[PDB]
Amino acid sequence: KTPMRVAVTGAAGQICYSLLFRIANGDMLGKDQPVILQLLEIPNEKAQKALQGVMMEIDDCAFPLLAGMTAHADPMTAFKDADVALLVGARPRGPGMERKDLLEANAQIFTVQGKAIDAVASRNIKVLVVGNPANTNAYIAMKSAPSLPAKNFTAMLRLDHNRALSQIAAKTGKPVSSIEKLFVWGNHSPTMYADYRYAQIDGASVKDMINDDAWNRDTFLPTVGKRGAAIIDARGVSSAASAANAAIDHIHDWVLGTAGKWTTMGIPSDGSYGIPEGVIFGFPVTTENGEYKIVQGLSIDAFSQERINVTLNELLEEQNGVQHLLG
Amino acid sequence: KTPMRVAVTGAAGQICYSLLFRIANGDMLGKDQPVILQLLEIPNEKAQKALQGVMMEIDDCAFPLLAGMTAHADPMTAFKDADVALLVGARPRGPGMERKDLLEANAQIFTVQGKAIDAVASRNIKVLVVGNPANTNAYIAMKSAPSLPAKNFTAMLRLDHNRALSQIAAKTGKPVSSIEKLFVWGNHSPTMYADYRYAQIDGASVKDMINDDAWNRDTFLPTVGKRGAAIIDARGVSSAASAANAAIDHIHDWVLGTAGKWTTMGIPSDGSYGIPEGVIFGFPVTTENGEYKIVQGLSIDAFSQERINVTLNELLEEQNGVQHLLG
Repeated sequence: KTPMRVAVTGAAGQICYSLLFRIANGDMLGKDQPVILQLLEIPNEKAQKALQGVMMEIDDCAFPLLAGMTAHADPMTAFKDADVALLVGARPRGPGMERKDLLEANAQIFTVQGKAIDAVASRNIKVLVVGNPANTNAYIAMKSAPSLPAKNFTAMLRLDHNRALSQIAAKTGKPVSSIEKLFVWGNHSPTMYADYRYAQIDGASVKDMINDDAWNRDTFLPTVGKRGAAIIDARGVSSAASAANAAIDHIHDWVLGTAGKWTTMGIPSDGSYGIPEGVIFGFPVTTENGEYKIVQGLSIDAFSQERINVTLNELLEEQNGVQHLLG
Repeated sequence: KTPMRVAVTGAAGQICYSLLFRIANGDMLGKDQPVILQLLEIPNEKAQKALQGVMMEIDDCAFPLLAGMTAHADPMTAFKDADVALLVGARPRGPGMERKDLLEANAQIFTVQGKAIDAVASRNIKVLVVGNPANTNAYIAMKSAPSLPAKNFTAMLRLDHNRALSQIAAKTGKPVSSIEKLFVWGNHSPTMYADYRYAQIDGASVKDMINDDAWNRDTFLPTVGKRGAAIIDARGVSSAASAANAAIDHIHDWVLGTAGKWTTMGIPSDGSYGIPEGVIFGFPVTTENGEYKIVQGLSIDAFSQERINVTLNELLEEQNGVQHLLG
């Protein structure tokens, strides 16, 4: 079938080094789906040279699905006719930088890329923001592309979801693939709320299987919440490969469908569960025919409401902080 | 079906960081083949801690095929009942080191691992050496495991093969997947000899398509031969992801079969083409039912013989240099 154009930012960086080869291998859109990679990196000579090196390696893998690949230094050319965009590049938190500095630096990046997508990308492009802060960066991009459907701007909560999935499998001693109805609410940050209240393994309640709410509060939540730091502590560097895997999972499920299984996606709120409309938030969803649908009717107990409030508050503080660049 | 135990060395290193996730994803042995990873790193605290971090990331990917995973600091436990072994870890060429120093350091590593495989691995384990010098390291391991079939010790020439494949596709403007009968002779080094004399695209001679022997000699050969250096020059670091891809290709084709297609494998010479028996050398082969078979009857012209002689000479110099550690 006809190749899909996939645009990827921060292409010479770490996450992309684990990401690009798997996309070219057919992991993201299917084994029968040819892809054209439109790679973007900052204009700097060193970065462009490094991108040239990554491209050489991809060619050296002899991937049959790779129908084309081009390098860019301008988002306007990189996003041209793109069917899917993975916004990985972002400004990391450097020395001396306060929260307001990080928010502004990223807002300047995402308003530009959002405008570029609005101008040249496919009219129904699917966008996934991976670069931190993911939810807020996705919101900025979305707000910056008024001619495009807001529902098409998503943020990656799939890494938090997969990490929660692995802690549950470990605790219950059950295969990670047998867990159903687990999902995460909120921000892709330590304030995320992995909700195991509806999760089931072979039809049995996970919550009842564990039968220990203290584990949930003092062990499960904090471990998943601080997992990225644990990896940096052990490896010395960030969790590139698992973040890349989660991005592939996100697009794969969005495009190919979950067949009834629930998953987590950071999406623009339509007001469900009392989340203000427009806020990019992690919600439990099912997907089909390239569209997602929020799972309705879940009960929100006192504990859940307080957790949801904390993560929503963090997202609102971030939004307030970039509002001025969205004039 | 029953899970296969895959042992991998230098597991906290770069090549492995691109390799492990793809093995766990089912890329190497099939999508219906569960795997158990037995990972080895040197005993040092920093290395073992980093290995713990990589393992955390793999868990965080929630791979359904991963039936188990253990970390080791001793080859004797790492190779236990291993069905396949990927010897990635090796001693890199550091400052002050002469060729004899590099050869000895690696010989000390591979005699130990070869003995360990001989003692505890599956009686029919398949071994692939990726760590440099690959051909010689494979030879040392093979010589160190007398109770195991010598034909089961192989070296990775698949990266040189894939790189040659990409240069031909680029030159002819034809899809990399349409090229048949291309292969590489010799050492996994710049003395390798990519042979395009039998290569065909849709039934047409590649050699005749290009119709320029000077390109072959002064452009094709040197480019493929120095490709790794070109990548280091561009990226600042080695070609980890494409080397990992070639390793997967090597095992995948060996185990699942090439269905008549020719590929390159560094194997112990049985004397074919006048290559001394026992020398691990790149030969064109076809594979089926987990076994390889050297393609016979190829013509070796004057140019080919001189190239074969150069690469064979390099391999013999290396062998002479480690012979004393094989007492």
